[PDB]
Amino acid sequence: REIVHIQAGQCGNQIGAKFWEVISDEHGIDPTGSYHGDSDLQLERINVYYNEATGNKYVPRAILVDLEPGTMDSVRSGPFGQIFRPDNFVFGQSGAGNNWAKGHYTEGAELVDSVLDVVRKESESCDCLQGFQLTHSLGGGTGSGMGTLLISKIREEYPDRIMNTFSVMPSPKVSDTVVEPYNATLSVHQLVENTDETYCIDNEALYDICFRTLKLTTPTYGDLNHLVSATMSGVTTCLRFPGQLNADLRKLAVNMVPFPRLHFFMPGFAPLTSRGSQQYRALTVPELTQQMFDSKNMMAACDPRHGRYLTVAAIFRGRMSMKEVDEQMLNVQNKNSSYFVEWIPNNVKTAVCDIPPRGLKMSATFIGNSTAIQELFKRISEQFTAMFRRKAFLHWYTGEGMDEMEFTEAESNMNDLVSEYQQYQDA
Amino acid sequence: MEVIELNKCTSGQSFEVILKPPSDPSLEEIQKKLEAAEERRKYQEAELLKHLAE
Amino acid sequence: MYTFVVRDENSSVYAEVSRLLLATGQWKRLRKDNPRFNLMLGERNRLPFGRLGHEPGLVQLVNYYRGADKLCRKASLVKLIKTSPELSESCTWFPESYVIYPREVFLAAYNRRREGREGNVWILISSEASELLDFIDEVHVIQKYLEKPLLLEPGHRKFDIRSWVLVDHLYNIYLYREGVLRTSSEPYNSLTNHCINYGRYEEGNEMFFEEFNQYLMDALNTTLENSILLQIKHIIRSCLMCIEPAISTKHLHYQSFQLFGFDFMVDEELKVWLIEVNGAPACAQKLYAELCQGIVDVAISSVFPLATSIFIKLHH
Amino acid sequence: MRECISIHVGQAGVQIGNACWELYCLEHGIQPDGQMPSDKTIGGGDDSFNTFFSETGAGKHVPRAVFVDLEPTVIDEVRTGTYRQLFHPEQLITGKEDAANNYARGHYTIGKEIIDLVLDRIRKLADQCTGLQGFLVFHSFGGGTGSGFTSLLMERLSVDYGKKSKLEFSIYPAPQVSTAVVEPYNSILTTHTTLEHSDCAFMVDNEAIYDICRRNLDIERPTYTNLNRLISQIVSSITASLRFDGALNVDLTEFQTNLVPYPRIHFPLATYAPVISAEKAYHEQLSVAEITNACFEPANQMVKCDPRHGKYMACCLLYRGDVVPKDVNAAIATIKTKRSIQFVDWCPTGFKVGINYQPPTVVPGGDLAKVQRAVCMLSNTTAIAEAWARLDHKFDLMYAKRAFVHWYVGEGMEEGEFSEAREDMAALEKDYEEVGV
Ligand SMILES: Nc1nc2c(ncn2[C@@H]2O[C@H](COP(=O)(O)OP(=O)(O)OP(=O)(O)O)[C@@H](O)[C@H]2O)c(=O)[nH]1
Ligand SMILES: COc1cc(-c2nccc3[nH]c(-c4cccc5c4ccn5C)nc23)cc(OC)c1OC
Ligand SMILES: Nc1ncnc2c1ncn2[C@@H]1O[C@H](COP(=O)(O)OP(=O)(O)CP(=O)(O)O)[C@@H](O)[C@H]1O
Ligand SMILES: Nc1nc2c(ncn2[C@@H]2O[C@H](COP(=O)(O)OP(=O)(O)O)[C@@H](O)[C@H]2O)c(=O)[nH]1
Ligand SMILES: [Ca+2]
Ligand SMILES: [Mg+2]
Ligand SMILES: [Mg+2]
Repeated sequence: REIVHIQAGQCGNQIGAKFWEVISDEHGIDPTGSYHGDSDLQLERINVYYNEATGNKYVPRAILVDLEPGTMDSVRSGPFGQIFRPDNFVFGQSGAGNNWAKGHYTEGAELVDSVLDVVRKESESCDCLQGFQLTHSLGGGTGSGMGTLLISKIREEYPDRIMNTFSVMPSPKVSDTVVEPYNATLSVHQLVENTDETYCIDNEALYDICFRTLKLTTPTYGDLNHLVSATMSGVTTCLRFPGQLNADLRKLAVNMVPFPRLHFFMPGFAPLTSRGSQQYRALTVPELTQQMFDSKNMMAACDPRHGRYLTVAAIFRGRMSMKEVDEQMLNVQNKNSSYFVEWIPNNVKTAVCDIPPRGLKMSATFIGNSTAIQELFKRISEQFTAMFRRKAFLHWYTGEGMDEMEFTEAESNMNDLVSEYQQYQDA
Repeated sequence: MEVIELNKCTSGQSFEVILKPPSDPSLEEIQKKLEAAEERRKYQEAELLKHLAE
Repeated sequence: MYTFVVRDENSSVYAEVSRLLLATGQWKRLRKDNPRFNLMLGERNRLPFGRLGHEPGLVQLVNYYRGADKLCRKASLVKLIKTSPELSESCTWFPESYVIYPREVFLAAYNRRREGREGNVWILISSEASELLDFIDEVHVIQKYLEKPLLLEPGHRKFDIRSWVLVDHLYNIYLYREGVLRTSSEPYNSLTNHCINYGRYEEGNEMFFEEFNQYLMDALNTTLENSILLQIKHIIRSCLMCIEPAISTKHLHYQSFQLFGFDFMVDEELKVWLIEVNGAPACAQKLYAELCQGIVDVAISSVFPLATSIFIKLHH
Repeated sequence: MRECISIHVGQAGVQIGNACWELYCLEHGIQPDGQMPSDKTIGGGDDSFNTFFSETGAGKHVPRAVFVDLEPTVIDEVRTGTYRQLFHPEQLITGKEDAANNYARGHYTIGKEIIDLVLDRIRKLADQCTGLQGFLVFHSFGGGTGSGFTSLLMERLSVDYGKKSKLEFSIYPAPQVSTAVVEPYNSILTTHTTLEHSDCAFMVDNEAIYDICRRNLDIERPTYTNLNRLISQIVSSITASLRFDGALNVDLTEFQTNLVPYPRIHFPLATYAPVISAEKAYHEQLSVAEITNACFEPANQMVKCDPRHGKYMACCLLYRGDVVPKDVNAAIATIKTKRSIQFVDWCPTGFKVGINYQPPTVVPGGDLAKVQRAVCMLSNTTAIAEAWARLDHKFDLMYAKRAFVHWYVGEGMEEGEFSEAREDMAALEKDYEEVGV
């Protein structure tokens, strides 16, 4: 059951590169693509993210997408640059100028069929393809506009496969341009309708974690991305290592999404780890479980106490007593049963994996489908309307063919999304 | 109380003991149901492809 | 922290108990249909006993014993006493009682005393069988009215005794040391329900145990313990022990405790009789705080602990 | 001699069948290669064990069994396991991608693509039977496959073999060992569609097996292997009468006769004692009376429920080991005095007893210790409806919000089927409540 990974745009390709770096170190694959590890476990589900090449080499099933060549040249120059199949670098030359319209209607339309050709050629060599994985931001142009265009195309060609996104949400604290609330709102309209799971990685939350918790005074994008890559390895641990569950995208979707449009998850990691800073004391299971449910460990800036969990999935990594893990999990649910909806019984699943992530003996990853995520969308909606009530910066978009109507529809669909999440917060 | 119908054999025995007395659809319809679900699934798929064409 | 759910808002007693549990600061009340409770102060009717004790990581207790209704419904109680060997057919402390559905057993015994001139006043109290029997058709229990109740003076008043009994999860039988005496203010003419003058001889038609002891001493030269309470302890114990194999939650996946109200009438010869057993009893206003704290102590906090007694253990 | 065909559907069915067929092979002295020296009639026979195995010209004994999963991972371990030679390749049918915990994907969409091939392999088994009596179908309530493809298969068997009995061994879903939030949906749906097609069903609540494992086997975290070895002990108890000499429950018809007076109420409770840990050093062997009395403790039942607050319509005791009728009737006469055993007014308060002198067989390196005597009681008590009430309440909580419903509609199903199945279950609960009070 193979997955096809796709990273699009500056942010898309940086977090993607960091993801492949991290899981390639997990599976014992070096930069030349050869396996130099010490367990058969590391290969038991290597097919999910890697193809086999002559000489028993492993090549990530990763398509790299941009309208600019810069970032992808950076990827090639990077530590694991040579592991990617060179054919799978698909780039335009003009860029998207942080403009959803350019990504979705003009500059990205030129490029999209080429991307889809590389997708197709990765799918044809797949015994049973489960679905797709996209990494991108929603506040620029390439990742946002062309990423969602690609998601729409892919759903056309592979309608019965799972569409899965890791989507960085824009925040004024970590902001490149004032038009990010526009690019994100348009994007959310697409994601609501063409993805089965979207991990809402909020740049605001990453910044606060880097600042308040890790005591980094001036965090780069590299620090924010260390956090993102940790979370992504954690979320995908079950696909990549064998457990009692035998994990797949479709069953996760079924178990996490009671209503098709409410598929936006808050991720969390524990223990929070600064880049390079070594952690000497392993955590106790009660500690992992309290932290993993802590708001300060959420990658989306929402307060889980402001809403109710519809569904929860948690993944523990390391040598530890599964009895204690059950005890502590049951413990959290029974001590805070207010914040879990009662009309979805047994709505918290827990898996364990023996192999821990690099640097840690004990770790825990958290995937929450909480209605509190409405806060994030409300935030974007506010920022959106503040400009849109004056039609500010709209000329960047109307010049590319877009009309005011499409903006009003996108805004309206997102406000609807907020209303649904609210609807089940009081059910 | 009353032990009845004791049968023995070289593997075991059996008996009753009493204590108190007392005071479908065809293949045609299956294919019809399955094909109706089939049409509903293909119709929703067509609505999707139509939305995408728009 | 412990968790608990209320599902009978009428229960004065368990209103009391939930308020106490909250004010300990170690109990939190949940929404009525949250399954993740430690403790269920449950409904009086159709209590979903099949749903308890299936929550991983949750010790569950409920304030009712599934099956106890067979002691607490007139027809089933009479049935149980007649049919069970522990109660020995006609035992000494139940009035002659019969199930007639809106008949053959009633006539055979009753006409013997209608012929023998011995007082034939069964019970809606009449002496002609047809008069009350045909009237009931407009299930009922037909019981012998004890025509020689105990004289209580000054006033010549008939009365009944309620004792409150708590059975915990271990099947300990606890009798509350304070019983109540529901008096009739109007004299007797050769029904004591407080729902049916009131207040002449004592407050609210409630006479307590210290007072009734002193009356028994001064007037009759005896003790409440010796004259009445021993028979009451014998009846409470025989009843609860008959049904123990049918209702005990010793090896069950959930646990039951229950508060019962035992109703007695004493006759002129100081013999104690069992009127009815009630599964959902209301305490007396003076005694509420003490008895409800006792429930928390011995039924609830015995299972869910934190960090001189008011009961007599009826030993079995 | 009438043959019985075993059908194992989805992951739970396949792994439980594995456990059972290994136990059966130890019991009948059949080797992992299909050879049974015990069998002097070489190449065939009409022996009691031939009910479950057919013979080849090379002396190989071959399960009258078909394994069927919509995805290959589990049946592939059946294909590379200790008992690889046991099964002819055709018997092991596998699909390609599974039902994703969705009743409707297993029943409708993926189901219709494999139903005809399964039915033809089943007919390849049926054509080697001089007198087929029916099928034993192993499956879970909560899986997508085990739920949906099983109800599909059951409907088809009813049409192709309308004169053959069909018995179910059904795994009832428990959150401690759970795999999907929608398992109450799948459970209600498959029960409603399988009911009239199934003559007798033995329910097994994974909760009960789980607690039995923790309490009586001192295993903190039961794996599927533990649960399934125990389950196969009970299954073997229930089917030994079909594989051995005796007079009690000799055909599948007698299971309905002795256990099921009303066709709708066809879910007999199983209770099984003693379950003793192989790691217990000093163990005192329990008497006929101790294990018979254990049969009336809830903590030994395959489904936690309280038989005192129901009525009995039938009761069987299957003993294995050192047991003699005088000791059984002595234990019964003791128990009736001390326990709440009420039958329905229109049934005889009596026990049908079946004894097999050979002690329960245990798989070497297991968790169960050998015992001198064990018993498995099969009682049709209305108290099993407690499980239904639980299931139905969970179903109601979700369905009030149409939570997850869209997953089903999206595979071709209609919301109406949900409400229909639920109404059928409500009927079933009412029938139980009538019989039992
Ligand atoms: N006792 C026991 N229960 C099992 C076993 N395997 C799975 N289950 C239970 O089966 C239920 C889910 O059904 P599965 O058999 O796993 O699902 P399936 O038929 O394989 O269906 P899909 O995989 O969805 O196509 C859960 O409630 C599990 O507890 C087993 O080996 N033993
Ligand atoms: C693809 O990745 C994964 C897949 C699975 C998974 N796979 C197969 C069957 C499953 N059933 C449930 C499952 C069962 C019951 C309740 C559940 C789930 C999931 C969420 N709630 C509330 N989860 C399942 C699990 C993962 O983490 C726990 C995971 O990692 C993110
Ligand atoms: N055999 C008898 N002899 C004398 N009085 C009797 C009697 N049987 C019943 N009574 C009287 O009947 C009154 C009420 O009847 P009963 O005992 O059936 O209900 P109850 O007193 O417990 C109040 P409730 O029914 O509201 O719980 C009692 O107060 C008692 O004085
Ligand atoms: N966490 C993180 N966020 C980024 C990174 N690069 C850009 N962003 C965010 O992404 C948005 C700009 O999108 P970008 O990827 O640069 O646009 P694009 O390449 O044209 O699609 C802004 O909201 C940035 O804050 C990165 O490396 N890490
Ligand atoms: Ca032979
Ligand atoms: Mg940029
Ligand atoms: Mg499966």
